[PDB]
Amino acid sequence: GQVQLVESGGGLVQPGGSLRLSCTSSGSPLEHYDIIWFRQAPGREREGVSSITTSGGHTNYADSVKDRFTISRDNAKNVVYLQMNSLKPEDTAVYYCAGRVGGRRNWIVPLDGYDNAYWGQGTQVTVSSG
Amino acid sequence: GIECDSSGTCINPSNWCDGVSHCPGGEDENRCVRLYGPNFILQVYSSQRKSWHPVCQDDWNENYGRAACRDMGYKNNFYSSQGIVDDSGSTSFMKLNTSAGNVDIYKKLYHSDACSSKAVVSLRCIACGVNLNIVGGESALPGAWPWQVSLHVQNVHVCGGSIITPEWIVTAAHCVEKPLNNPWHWTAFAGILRQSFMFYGAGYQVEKVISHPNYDSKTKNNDIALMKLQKPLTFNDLVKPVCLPNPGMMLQPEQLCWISGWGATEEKGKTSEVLNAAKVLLIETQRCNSRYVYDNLITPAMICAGFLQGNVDSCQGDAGGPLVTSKNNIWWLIGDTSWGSGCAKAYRPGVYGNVMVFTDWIYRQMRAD
Ligand SMILES: *[C@@H]1O[C@H](CO)[C@@H](O)[C@H](O)[C@H]1NC(C)=O
Ligand SMILES: [Ca+2]
Repeated sequence: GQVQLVESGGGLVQPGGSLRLSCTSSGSPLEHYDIIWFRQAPGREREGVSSITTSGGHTNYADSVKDRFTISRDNAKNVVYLQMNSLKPEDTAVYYCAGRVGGRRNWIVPLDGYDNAYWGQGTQVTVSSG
Repeated sequence: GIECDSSGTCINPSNWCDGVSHCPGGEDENRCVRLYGPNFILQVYSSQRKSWHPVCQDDWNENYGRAACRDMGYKNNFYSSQGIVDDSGSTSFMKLNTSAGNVDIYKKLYHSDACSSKAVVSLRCIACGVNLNIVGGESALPGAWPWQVSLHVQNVHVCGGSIITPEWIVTAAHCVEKPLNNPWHWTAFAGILRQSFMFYGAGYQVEKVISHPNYDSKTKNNDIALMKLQKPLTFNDLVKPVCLPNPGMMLQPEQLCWISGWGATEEKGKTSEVLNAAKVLLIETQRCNSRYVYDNLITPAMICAGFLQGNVDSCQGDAGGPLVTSKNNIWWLIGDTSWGSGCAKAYRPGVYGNVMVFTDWIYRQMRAD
């Protein structure tokens, strides 16, 4: 069946706070897919922020989020995670997962790979005071 | 696209020599040649009869064989041509009309119920498929897999590939996805078993990278690409080509094959220092598409190989490398390593590009160069 991605874990936090996003699938197990987290805020362009191969052996981060964000996955639990620490107002956006059938090459998954991928519905992340 | 006649009708190059007359004058099916089966029977297509027919050995010679090899895209390579007993099953043949002169083969050939020399042309355009006689495998000897290459970017092994001519390498399209579509990023290393001996100056520069035009990175459908080297390789005991598969290989449902590569020897592992190789069996696509295996992700452009129990498999690092089988004492390139969930897990065998369905495209690319 065609994979159906579903993101969760978003919400409202203050500057400095943390969120843990996660993505699961129906239709086809997530273990078959390379995964890119990308984000988009209204008025701005889409931005790939992190990616991971099916095996977890190559991860990749946008300069804007490195050291604050950590991607990981658990294939037995059918889930991919994005730990987001030290959040900033500029991180406000809808966060989406994008998946492709994962290849066996020894290289990172490019952050702009959401342009030809299965996509989830997105989860809103809002970082502001009050 | 390709133009049919003077009226300006264009057709997709994939519609050229595919059995269906997409041109009103039949031009796209009027000049079609192929090598059939494991004994390389030269066959010509008849658009009228809509069928393929072997060429009589009658009055054939080496110049005709070289002409045919060029038309197939092999440029100046030519290995051998001899008459043999037809093992293709055919029942009508193409015979040279000597009384007509200087026309191309297609105008000179005519249908005949028999060959006067009682043999048909067997034609090999390149010496290939000879060698010295990854999870769960063992280290390869020099010359065991002489078509195997290691493809590097930024001083790192990224993919494997298979030599098919002194200039052309088969690999996977997902290896060369942007930003790695630029040929100047790549170095190919041939004839070397150890990654530590693959350093700047030891490999070969790449001139061209061509991905399959119907490659879909989302599904990995049509996961094949060609690399053209800036200089021809010198062949020897350690560096030689694998043969491209012919129509009519008649492989067994679980044909015994081999994979080779520097892929991790364990999921999430690092590139192997040394070349390894292992045996795998083909797995029928209907079984591979089971809800317990890949659940309808295996397309006609893919084949599965390994063991549904796992234990032996390709892995990260092996992408683009060869899946080969021995038949008629020739090694043939049946797949290129493409994708696979985890490494060597039960019910997760390796998936390979199905090279048989790509051979016509490969010929077109070699011929267009
Ligand atoms: C062979 O070619 C000659 C010269 O055109 C022609 O007269 C003859 O009909 C041809 N024979 C066959 C069997 O095609
Ligand atoms: Ca056609």
